[PDB]
Amino acid sequence: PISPIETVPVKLKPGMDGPKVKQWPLTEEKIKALVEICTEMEKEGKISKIGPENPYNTPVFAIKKKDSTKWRKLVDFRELNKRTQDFWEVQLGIPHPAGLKKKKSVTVLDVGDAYFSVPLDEDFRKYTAFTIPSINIRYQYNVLPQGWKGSPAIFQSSMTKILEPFRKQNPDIVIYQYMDDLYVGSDLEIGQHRTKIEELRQHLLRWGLTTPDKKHQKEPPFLWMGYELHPDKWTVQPIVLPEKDSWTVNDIQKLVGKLNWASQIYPGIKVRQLCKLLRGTKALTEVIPLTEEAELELAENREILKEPVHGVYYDPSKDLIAEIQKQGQGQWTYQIYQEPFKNLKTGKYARMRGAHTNDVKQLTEAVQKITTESIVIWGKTPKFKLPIQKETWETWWTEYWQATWIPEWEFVNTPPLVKLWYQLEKEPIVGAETFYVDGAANRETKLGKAGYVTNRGRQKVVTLTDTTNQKTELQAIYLALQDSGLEVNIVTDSQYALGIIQAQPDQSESELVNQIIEQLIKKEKVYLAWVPAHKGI
Amino acid sequence: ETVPVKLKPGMDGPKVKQWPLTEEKIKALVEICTEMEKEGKISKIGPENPYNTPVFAIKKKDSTKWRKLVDFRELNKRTQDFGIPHPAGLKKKKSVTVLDVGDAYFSVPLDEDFRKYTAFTIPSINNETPGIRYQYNVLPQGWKGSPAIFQSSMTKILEPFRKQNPDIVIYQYMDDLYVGSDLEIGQHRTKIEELRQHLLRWGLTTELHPDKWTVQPIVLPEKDSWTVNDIQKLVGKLNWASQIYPGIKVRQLCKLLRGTKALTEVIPLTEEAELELAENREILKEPVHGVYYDPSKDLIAEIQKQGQGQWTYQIYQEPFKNLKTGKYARMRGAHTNDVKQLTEAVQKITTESIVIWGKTPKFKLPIQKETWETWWTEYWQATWIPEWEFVNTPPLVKLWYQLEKE
Ligand SMILES: Cc1occc1C(=S)Nc1ccc(Cl)c(/C=N/OC(C)(C)C)c1
Repeated sequence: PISPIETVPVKLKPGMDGPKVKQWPLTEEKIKALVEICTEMEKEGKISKIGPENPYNTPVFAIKKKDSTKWRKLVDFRELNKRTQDFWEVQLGIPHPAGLKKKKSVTVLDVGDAYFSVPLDEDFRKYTAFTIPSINIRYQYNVLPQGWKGSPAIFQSSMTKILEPFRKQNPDIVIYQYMDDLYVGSDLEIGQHRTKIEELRQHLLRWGLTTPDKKHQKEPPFLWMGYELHPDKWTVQPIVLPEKDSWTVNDIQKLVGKLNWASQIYPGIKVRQLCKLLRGTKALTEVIPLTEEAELELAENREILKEPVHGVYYDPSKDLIAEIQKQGQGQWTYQIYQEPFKNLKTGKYARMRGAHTNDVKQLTEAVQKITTESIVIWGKTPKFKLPIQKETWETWWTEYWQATWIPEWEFVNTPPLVKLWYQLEKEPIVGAETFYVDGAANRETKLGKAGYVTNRGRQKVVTLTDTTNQKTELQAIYLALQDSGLEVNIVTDSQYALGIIQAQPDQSESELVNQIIEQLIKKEKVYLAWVPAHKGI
Repeated sequence: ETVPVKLKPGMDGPKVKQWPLTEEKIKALVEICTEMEKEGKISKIGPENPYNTPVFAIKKKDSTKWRKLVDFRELNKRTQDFGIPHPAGLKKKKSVTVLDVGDAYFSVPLDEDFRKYTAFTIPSINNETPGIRYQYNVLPQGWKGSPAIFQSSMTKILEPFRKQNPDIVIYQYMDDLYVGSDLEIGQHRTKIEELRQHLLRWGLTTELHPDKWTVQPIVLPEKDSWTVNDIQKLVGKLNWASQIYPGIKVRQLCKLLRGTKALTEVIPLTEEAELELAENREILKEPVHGVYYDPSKDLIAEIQKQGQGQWTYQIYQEPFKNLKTGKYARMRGAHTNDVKQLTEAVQKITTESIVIWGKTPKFKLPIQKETWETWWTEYWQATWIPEWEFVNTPPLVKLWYQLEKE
């Protein structure tokens, strides 16, 4: 049924005009069908016939369905959609299951053909013009057309107004619209709930919006993007993996994809060896021999994915707790819960080392990421239980060059704790040897020398083929570190070394830097000093 | 009657995404907005309007009442320009007082066709509810066109206090009014309260010290005996510093540094080196000659984390030709939060720029974007929002300004 609701004013992009595309010649049968089908909605007032005063046109084709072999129609608004103005974001994001509260009962009213219930802006209607051909019939839409850019947007806002009165009258009921489905939950006794639903149903019906009967509508458990929603709890569908004989590259990719999604809820899942099977793949359909290391892994994963996972919903009267763990270098797992072991959400992050970082800086980034998603879901930030001592944090952040912070948190002694691998001395070490290191390389020929000379008379130099200046400089520093004992003073003029002094990184992209890092850690005390170049020093 | 405002030719309205807000402030905004809607200041809008500007709520200093703040930076940048006067008086005043006259704007209607462009959205926790879309019908606070259009009325409103007190300076920069006088605190505070009443009377409602802000000299360390390391450190600084003061020389000291000696080795200064140093101390006793502010060029502010709660900054237009520089110690209370201190500092510095040049500086912040975006709003307490970018502090620039006097 059509409805008596205010149409939303819709216009085409600046300086653009309606569609004017060719109508495909169909069959005597397809034409027959569309003639019948169109005459149907024609009688319903959904569409109206138009004459030659309309120069626009959108292609219309026929398609047989799944349940009836009976024909349905399809209008290709691709072009029109290009020429239509933009509306504000349809849905600014989906509600995550961990941000929902428990409800005694939840029912979803499929307001299916509601797009065709909301009236289209009269003026715009002309652009919807289409044609039913003959072997050897013009119409236009008077209502929101399935497929048109503005339909979902306009339909949503319409549904929003229509529900405002019912919502006010019933502030103890929760409605959530998504597409053409209306989810409604509450904490009322089943009988009372059943009643309100009907009241709502009749409220929408008052606006021509037809809805399915109690006999016919949907019920829980619901499927919500990987989750299986229950009024009491949410559940993750035990992810099924296909055990097969012949594996193709493509197949491995898809597999690694599903596995990666899984790891968020199932820490332990590994794909390191499975990823290796991709190295040098010449075609997407080339078959790959599954290495036994990959067989043991793929197996160990099926076991993990055996045990399902069901969590709990959010209780506003309880505090939020977020706990974090470092599974490896640049790998962190976290779980947010209100009552211990009764998880709301879990996740993990892998951090591609990048230029140069340190574990504490990384922890900081996790905390930051978590804090952001928390605010989106619960509107508040968790109290943090972090595997790091208050002493360590204080020492690091108070000196680090960049502004950084971690909200109210508390140390949790869950090994392995993140700690400062090393700390450069603040002043020169008395007694220790002093290495004046230097390195230079011919930029063009990539030929260089790296070396040092100490206050104890020691010296060394090395010639390097296929090297760069930065490498040479660092190499100079590497050598000094290798040949020095537990305590060392090192002076360099390297601009890049200035970075290490300031950031004191414990991981980097450069394997060379990493070599230096390992060496710095091995030292008992290291004092690094910088001096301008081409001077006396 | 409304004045027709336009976007600069060719531009389109802002379509900036709203940042997630905490429950606490979403509620606060809902409340504030329902009320403003009743009063007819704003109106609900549909999807047919595609523009958007971020909003949020902050709590003023000494006021435990939430205040709605919008981010019009993008709109302002696209808003046409339009006699906008700035005096060099309050720069010299003994005391200045900032006044929030943002409320005034809500009385004045905003041109119908420009209204669409002021669309904003209140979000919902966990996206369980669609955003509540509104748009202004009156002049928006924090917008650049507002103080502009409200100019006339403003001048009239103030003229009486002006003519009866030409010994006082009043400067309007957006939502604020800077009132400065040399009159001792008694008369100043009392005269301010009087001015308030003067405004209150018309409907709308609402200490700093300019000549105490000095650019500090770079003091060099002094020891009884210098070590190879001390000299190296000193030389490094001077060498870099010569980019500002070309009269700085380092050769004589550099000479003492020739030879692979132990860093802890004590070295006596040659009389030639002693002079060179004494000469440098002299050049550093004053800021570089030749630095004149250019109104047609952007003002820039660089901040460096100094640790222990300290922060250093330099306002300039051309690198090394600093118009002003300074040191900032963390406010009592922020003993554990960097974002807190940084924002406070950002605000303090912006204020000064306003007082002096009546222009906000573009900030170069030593922080990761993510960290800033996530917590800046939590401590912001100004009607305006300056421009910023995130950078990596060069170690050298840091060691230098660490040397400022006290
Ligand atoms: C926002 C909401 O709409 C309808 C129910 C609810 C809430 S707060 N709780 C809740 C409790 C149990 C289930 Cl099964 C669902 C179903 N949610 O489905 C969506 C996410 C589509 C609302 C929702």
